[PDB]
Amino acid sequence: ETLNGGITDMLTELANFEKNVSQAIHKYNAYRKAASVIAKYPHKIKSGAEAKKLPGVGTKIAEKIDEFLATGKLRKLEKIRQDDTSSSINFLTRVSGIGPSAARKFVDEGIKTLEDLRKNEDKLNHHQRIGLKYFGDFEKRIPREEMLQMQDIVLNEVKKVDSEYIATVCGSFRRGAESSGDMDVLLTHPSFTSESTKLLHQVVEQLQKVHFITDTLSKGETKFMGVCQLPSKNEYPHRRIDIRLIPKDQYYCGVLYFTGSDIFNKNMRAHALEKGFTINEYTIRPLGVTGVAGEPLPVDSEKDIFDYIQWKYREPKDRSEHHHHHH
DNA sequence: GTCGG
DNA sequence: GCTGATGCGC
DNA sequence: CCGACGGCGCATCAGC
Ligand SMILES: Nc1nc(=O)n([C@@H]2CS[C@H](COP(=O)(O)OP(=O)(O)OP(=O)(O)O)O2)cc1F
Ligand SMILES: [Mn+2]
Ligand SMILES: [Mn+2]
Ligand SMILES: [Mn+2]
Ligand SMILES: [Mn+2]
Ligand SMILES: [Mn+2]
Ligand SMILES: [Mn+2]
Ligand code: NA
Ligand code: NA
Ligand code: NA
Ligand code: NA
Repeated sequence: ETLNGGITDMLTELANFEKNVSQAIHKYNAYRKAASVIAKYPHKIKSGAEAKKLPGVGTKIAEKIDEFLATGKLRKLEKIRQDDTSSSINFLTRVSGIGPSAARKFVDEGIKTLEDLRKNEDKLNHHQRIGLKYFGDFEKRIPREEMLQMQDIVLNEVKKVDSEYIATVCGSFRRGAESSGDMDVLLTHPSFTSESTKLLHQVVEQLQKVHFITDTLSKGETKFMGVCQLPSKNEYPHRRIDIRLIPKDQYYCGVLYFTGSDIFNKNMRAHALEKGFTINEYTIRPLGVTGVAGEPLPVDSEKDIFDYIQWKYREPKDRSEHHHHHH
């Protein structure tokens, strides 16, 4: 199935360990980068040397690849898997609301299992209460077929609140994925621009009023994080939904951001820094001589952003990650 | 952990 | 109130 | 203790 899959899984496992157990956020990103680059490499890897040529594979990862190529495993990962404290910390971070820091506190207080975690609800904040409540459903992927029915509801209900709203389903759906992990809804309204001043609320209560949104993780004036569910013919899993209100006049920088992937975005924002610019979901600005962002540059399309940084435009579908296959 | 300066 | 970290997530 | 690594919304606490 997956060309070099053994290696990329290995590197993914290490990344997760550095993040969740070591709290080494930059080592985590080194391994992710490594995993991404190898996955998109179109040849089989014969050695750590070969791999090392790829940007973001260095000495220590080559070594590991050698070890893995030679033995079909990695001793560093055997020791880690066996370490039950590492394994429970890792596990707890898969609940939404719990990161490396809380997962560690919980495990050092004898909370190690799903069963233990439910026993100690009173220890959890609201966000964690809800991620635990839907832990199972949130592990499932969303078929594009079901994404369409959700778009239909979201779009219809936005129009019914105020037809001047425009709602756009971004994330992995806009990239054409046949399944998505969540639903990312990007929202504009002409009253909200970068120079103006309860636009997101209305939409959320409307979506709750017709019982599509079922819970709330967090909510502010511009970003809503919650749970949703299709009505049953006769039940559908609950699902994560992200609703983002961005300023009407910065739609392109915002839709670029909200389309992802995550890895595409940090690579893009990294390539810009070396060219001399800084990008966020609102603007692309030139970095001053002192690394200080200057005034925003004009953007009339997604391609204008790529253009400023001397990148070839890439349609949404080519902003996903890929892997390659062996026979 | 990698890169680069 | 304000600012500024830290934790968490996308 | 070579240093930067993407960038920021929401929740919370700390120090003023
Ligand atoms: N680290 C991240 N940086 C980003 O810019 N993003 C952006 C913000 S919103 C857009 C989509 O994020 P999601 O986490 O919903 O990821 P996705 O839709 O690509 O993937 P999925 O199908 O939701 O698993 O990507 C996400 C990150 F995780
Ligand atoms: Mn495949
Ligand atoms: Mn294989
Ligand atoms: Mn490739
Ligand atoms: Mn205890
Ligand atoms: Mn998504
Ligand atoms: Mn999302
Ligand atoms: Na390299
Ligand atoms: Na988590
Ligand atoms: Na308790
Ligand atoms: Na459920």
